[PDB]
Amino acid sequence: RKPPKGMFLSQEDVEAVSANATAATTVLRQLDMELVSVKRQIQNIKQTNSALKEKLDGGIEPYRLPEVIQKCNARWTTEEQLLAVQAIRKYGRDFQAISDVIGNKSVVQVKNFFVNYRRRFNIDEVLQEWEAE
Amino acid sequence: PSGVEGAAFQSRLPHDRMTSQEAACFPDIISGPQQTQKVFLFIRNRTLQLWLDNPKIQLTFEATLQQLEAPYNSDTVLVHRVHSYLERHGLINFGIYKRIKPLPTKKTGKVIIIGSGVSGLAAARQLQSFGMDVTLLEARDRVGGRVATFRKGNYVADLGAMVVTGLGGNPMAVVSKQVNMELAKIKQKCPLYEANGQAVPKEKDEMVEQEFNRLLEATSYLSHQLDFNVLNNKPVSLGQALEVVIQLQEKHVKDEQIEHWKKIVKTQEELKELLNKMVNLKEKIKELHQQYKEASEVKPPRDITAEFLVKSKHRDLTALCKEYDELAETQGKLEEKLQELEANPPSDVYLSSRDRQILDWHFANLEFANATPLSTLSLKHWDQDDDFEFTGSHLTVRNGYSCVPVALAEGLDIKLNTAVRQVRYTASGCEVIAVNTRSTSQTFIYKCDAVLCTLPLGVLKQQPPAVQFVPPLPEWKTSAVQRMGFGNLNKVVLCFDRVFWDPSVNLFGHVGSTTASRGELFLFWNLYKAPILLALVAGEAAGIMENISDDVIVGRCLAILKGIFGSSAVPQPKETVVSRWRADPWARGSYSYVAAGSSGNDYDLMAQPITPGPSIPGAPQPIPRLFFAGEHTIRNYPATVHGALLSGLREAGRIADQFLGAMYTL
Ligand SMILES: Cc1cc2nc3c(=O)[nH]c(=O)nc-3n(C[C@H](O)[C@H](O)[C@H](O)COP(=O)(O)OP(=O)(O)OC[C@H]3O[C@@H](n4cnc5c(N)ncnc54)[C@H](O)[C@@H]3O)c2cc1C
Ligand SMILES: CCOCc1cccc(NC(=O)c2cc3sccc3n2C)c1COc1ccc(OC[C@@H]2CCNC2)cc1
Repeated sequence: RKPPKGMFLSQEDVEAVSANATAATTVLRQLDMELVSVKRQIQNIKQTNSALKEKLDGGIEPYRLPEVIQKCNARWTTEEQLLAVQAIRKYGRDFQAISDVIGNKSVVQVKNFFVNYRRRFNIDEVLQEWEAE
Repeated sequence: PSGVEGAAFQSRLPHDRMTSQEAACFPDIISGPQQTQKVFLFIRNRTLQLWLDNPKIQLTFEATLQQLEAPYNSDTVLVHRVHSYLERHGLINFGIYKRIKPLPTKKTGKVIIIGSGVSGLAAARQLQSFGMDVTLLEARDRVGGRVATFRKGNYVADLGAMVVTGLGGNPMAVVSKQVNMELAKIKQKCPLYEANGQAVPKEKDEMVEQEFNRLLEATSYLSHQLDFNVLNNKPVSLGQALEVVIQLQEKHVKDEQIEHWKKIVKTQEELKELLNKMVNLKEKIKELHQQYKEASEVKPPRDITAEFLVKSKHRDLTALCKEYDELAETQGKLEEKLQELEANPPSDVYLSSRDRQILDWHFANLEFANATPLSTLSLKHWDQDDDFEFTGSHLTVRNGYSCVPVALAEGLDIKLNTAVRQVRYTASGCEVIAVNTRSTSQTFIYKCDAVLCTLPLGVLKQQPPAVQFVPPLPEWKTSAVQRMGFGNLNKVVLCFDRVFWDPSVNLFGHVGSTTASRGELFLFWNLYKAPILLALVAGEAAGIMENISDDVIVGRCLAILKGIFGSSAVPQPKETVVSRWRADPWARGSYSYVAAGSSGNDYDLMAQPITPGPSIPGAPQPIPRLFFAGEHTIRNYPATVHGALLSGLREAGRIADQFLGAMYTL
């Protein structure tokens, strides 16, 4: 009920080979054409690829810059809230993109910077012009 | 298989079962209780055993009964019925034996047998054994028919039947004990030597052989489970199926290639959008970089908007480059995944070139086994007789296979050189017309109660007919002969001064250079004690080789087997002979095969004897007057000598049962 080895025989193809006398040759030949077809598609895409692979030479290494090493500080001097409200003016609710620009405040002390110095800094009023655009 | 049951196997009968024939002969037993048919079975294959342990003498009914024992020897009328059943159909007391009880003084009834082929010799020999007078009519100047040995000096090589196929369940296992038959053994290993003349490596041999075999069972799949049978309202032959499974396999190899390269590209352009997004990520890493550093070259002190700008743009480089790096590693996990997808290419071709002329060699000797091109063989039925093939291994006959028929012809009147041109049968009797084949004007008229026709199926297909039947044979027979196949295969026997070949190998092959010539002298045979080599021409080559000269055929021989063993390493043969069987008027071919559109049933149809019409309209319908034996008759043992003599035996039994009556049906 099964082919003896890794040979494949089942109805749907045998009628395609028996449809006429040349069905065999016409069924393998356009398969050969569809083979060399995509093959030239390959070598084409390879050759386009190597071009911009050349465009990526050197990596970004000249544009990398040393990472800042710091320890998180408990309190605030006056500058990093002036930094903070500007950062949320450009950014809003993305906090690890604020915690980084301040840099001496890790992630979670930026969010309790959203409910205390507030109507003083008028934060929900600066939050919706990051929402307008 | 031993015991009283080993006789049942060796005699081609079941042990625990009861055949349809003995059912017809012993209906009381088969319809009766289980126990009585059990004891009958025992009695049957027991007397079988006694005949099989000493085939060299007749065993009488008084020879068996005393060697049975209770409660089996209790019922004598039954053991008489079984013994008188078996000798009648030739299961016991057949072939060549010395009969203790001299024959009847006067014969009863008359039959003439057409042709001295082994089937005719068996029929006539046992009909004489039954107390009938028989005469045999041969067109040839010799007996044996399609068993023909060439004998010159010490050089014997058979151009006809050569090997016995197994001794297990072979009727000729007993005749090999009856006549002096030294049965040697062929050796299965065949080296294949290419057209260059040097052998094919072993790995290629194994590869192509298992591939071949698996194409065969592929065809079997096509017939049985897919019912791929008719095409264009015409039956399919295993040649056509072989080429369609070959085509399907090549097709697959292609579409798995395409399935492979499709996914190498479809992971490859999935690298495109990514490193395009890398180039137009990088350029803005640059733009934003000089933005940041031009911001940081504003020198302190600063108002918090400028410090904001430098530290914000600093984060904008320090979250941008990370989305360069992580997808330099996402890139980095794509682009090195194309060289192992390259490193596992599917096979370039399903099958290559030179190996096709090897697998063509296998196809060739398949066309040899069946004596016909694979284009002609019925796909469904060509192997139908494979279930009945014997056990043990194939044995050659070194002193020649003609020793058995000449042994049978002892004691019978064979009239040689008389060719039957007309067979004439009606309700009152039969008369056949013969012609002396040397002086063709001399005509002979024989009259008898029945005729048995051993004529090879080729001569029955002959048109315009070589043997006329009056009245003509009925349509159901003539069309069965028309649709039956008759093949052709031929042998070239070459006789040298001594052996330049390997004595260890009994047979060695040579691959042809094209599909068309694949049957042309593809294998050679060293089976004989003299410096005899013989090469086989088969397939569609055999039909073309007959009408060309002998010296060019031996020329192609010596040409082939020079490059095999070296140019000077061969002599040129003392004398050679080639067979042409299809050109033989008393053969018109080699042996039969089931053709596309034919089946095993046709064999059955060709066994059925022919009754004439009533002589006077209004008369009781007459007795069957015309019977048929030969290899083309026995269904599940066709195209063999054992099948032939089996047919002859059974219709000796049928002739006898009709004109001598059956006293074993009480
Ligand atoms: C090359 C070859 C190799 C073979 N090898 C084997 C083998 O290895 N093993 C095996 O088992 N079988 C083999 N066979 C087949 C086997 O030889 C036959 O099946 C068997 O011998 C045929 O016996 P037969 O009596 O049925 O036919 P035949 O032997 O042909 O008997 C028919 C007889 O009738 C005679 N006759 C024909 N026309 C007329 C006429 N018009 N008037 C009067 N008489 C006529 C013929 O001369 C012939 O003698 C081989 C056959 C061939 C051709
Ligand atoms: C088992 C492989 O042995 C190879 C070999 C070596 C030497 C001689 C022969 N074999 C022979 O020389 C040989 C044996 C027999 S029986 C009828 C023909 C014939 N031939 C040519 C063989 C192959 O044996 C067979 C060949 C053909 C065959 O045909 C199957 C029957 C016959 C027609 N209908 C199905 C059966 C066995």
